[PDB]
Amino acid sequence: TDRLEVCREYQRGNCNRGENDCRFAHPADSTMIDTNDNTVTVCMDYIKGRCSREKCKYFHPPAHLQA
RNA sequence: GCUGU
RNA sequence: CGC
RNA sequence: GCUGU
Ligand SMILES: [Zn+2]
Ligand SMILES: [Zn+2]
Repeated sequence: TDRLEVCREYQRGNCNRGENDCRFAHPADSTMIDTNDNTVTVCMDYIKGRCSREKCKYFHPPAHLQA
């Protein structure tokens, strides 16, 4: 559960659904995208409510993208 | 740099 | 979010 | 049971 696929329409500035209603990740630009399968690394601490980093390297998925 | 019960 |  | 460019 540590990888999520990025929204292509978000990446080309084009998501009419918006982050809340989109089934794909809308990550921050500082988060590294694996260009081979267009995914981002999920913050596993965040899934458990235990990420306290001021600037985390990984994606914090909204609840609708999880479990 | 986290993922393991 | 062209398979 | 359809929603996705
Ligand atoms: Zn989107
Ligand atoms: Zn985090």
